[PDB]
Amino acid sequence: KETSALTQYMPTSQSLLDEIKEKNGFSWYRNLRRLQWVWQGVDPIEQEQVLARIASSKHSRTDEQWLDTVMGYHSGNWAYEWTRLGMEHQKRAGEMTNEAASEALFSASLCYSIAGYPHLKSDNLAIQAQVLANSAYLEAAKKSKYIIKQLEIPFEKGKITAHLHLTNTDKPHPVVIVSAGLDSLQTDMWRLFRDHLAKHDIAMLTVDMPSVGYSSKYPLTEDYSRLHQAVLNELFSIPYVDHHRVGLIGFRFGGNAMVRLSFLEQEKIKACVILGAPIHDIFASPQKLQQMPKMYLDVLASRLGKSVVDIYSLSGQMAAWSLKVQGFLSSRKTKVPILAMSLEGDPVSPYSDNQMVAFFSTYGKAKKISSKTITQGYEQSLDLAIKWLEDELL
Amino acid sequence: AIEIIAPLSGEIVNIEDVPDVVFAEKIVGDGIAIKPTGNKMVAPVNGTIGKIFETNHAFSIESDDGVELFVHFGIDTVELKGEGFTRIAEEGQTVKAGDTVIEFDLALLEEKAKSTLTPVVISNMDEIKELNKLSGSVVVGETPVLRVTK
Repeated sequence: KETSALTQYMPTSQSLLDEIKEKNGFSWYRNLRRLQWVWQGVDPIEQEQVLARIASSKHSRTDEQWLDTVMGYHSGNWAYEWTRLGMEHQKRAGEMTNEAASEALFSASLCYSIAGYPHLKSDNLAIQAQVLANSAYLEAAKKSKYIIKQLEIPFEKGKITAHLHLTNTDKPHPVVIVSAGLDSLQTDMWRLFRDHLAKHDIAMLTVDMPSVGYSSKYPLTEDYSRLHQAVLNELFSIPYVDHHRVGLIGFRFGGNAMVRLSFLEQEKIKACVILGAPIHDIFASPQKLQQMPKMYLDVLASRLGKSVVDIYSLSGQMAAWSLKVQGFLSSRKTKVPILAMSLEGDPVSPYSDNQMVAFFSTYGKAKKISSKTITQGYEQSLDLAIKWLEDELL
Repeated sequence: AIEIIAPLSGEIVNIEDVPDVVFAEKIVGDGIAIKPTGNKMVAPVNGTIGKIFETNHAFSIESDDGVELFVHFGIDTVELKGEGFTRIAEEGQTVKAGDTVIEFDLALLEEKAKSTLTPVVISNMDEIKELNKLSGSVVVGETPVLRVTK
């Protein structure tokens, strides 16, 4: 099939989806994250160019209202066009110096990742795109001035893959365990290291939440911070890091899990920072959930291993993903200081959520970043968040 | 002091007034935008056409001075799938300011596009010394819209 038509839906639910589409309008299946992709490294003009190749294709699409859904792995198809841009960057990496070669490879890596977005487990095109992403990321590290180690940590009769970014192997370094959202890959944050963590000599260790990316073989269960806990235990045996100076940064759902870990391992974590984290609100709102764009529902159905979806049934389960509905938030507070933030208006993460988290956290502050020039009003905040972690880790 | 000639006729607007964050926030580059009144996009400088999107609503160009420009008709116009645009020049094409790059059906566009505002920006801001923005009414291929010093 084609990405937008992988998630088996019940006839009764397929109609609500139809209703939601013709209601939002939207000329795309996937949620385009133009700004986010630019911050992670994609050239803004190449990005528009790819979208133009995709929108201008006359090949058959699953749903013509979504120029995003061309069927088949040939021109016009999402994975295909993003992969093309990825190969272009990779091919021309073949004749650059080493610093420049790596940057072209990292950029190649990102295109491959976007090519597979939102990464549904059943998407075979997205899966080999993911292989390209991993490879390109490996090669980029070889030619980098920095140290990127791919770690394998035994777990549940299987292994967890994590990437350790070090500025150097001189003195042990404070490390920050980083995890993004359900539709990301752990390798989509090279920039968070190169332009923000590396500058302070802080090591970055990325990990995929269970059911996501390298951790897709692990089901997304009640304890979905177990992998991160396992990584925390392995720290004491990694010579390059100061396992006594561990920090946490989490994006989107990744942030929910980081708060969680911050309650389960207070003694072994210095500070936690979350951004755009969906703590409670959206989870306490089945109307909204069963309204969201189909891409997001396809993602949930995929992480939850559902065989057939009943948009109504799923809206239900989701109540569990709430940290208030789980307990972590209510009576006791964690010793771990947590800085929770998100953009003004974020539907998924209202200031009221960074609110609870800040409350149930000793020395925890909730600070909103407003829309006035989203781009400017982020790098700033993001830089504060780092100085904050530089402090708490020292 | 290189003059950037209006790639299309219209009224000049601040780039930060276009209904799109990547442009408005100057992520694609810096410059101005034009409220179209005519029917064609032409090279804003003498140089080489870089890219021409497949939906025919935008193109890039590098002046022989090294300034890289990007002209994009409207906002969200990529979802019109090329409807209303006709490609004239080609990638790599050497051109003189005023040379026709694309032709467009304005009536059709003012009806189907989320917005007709057209950004014309310098994409390699890091490689230029200064940018001065002009204002007012401009006629395609004649009235300059910006002055750049590489």
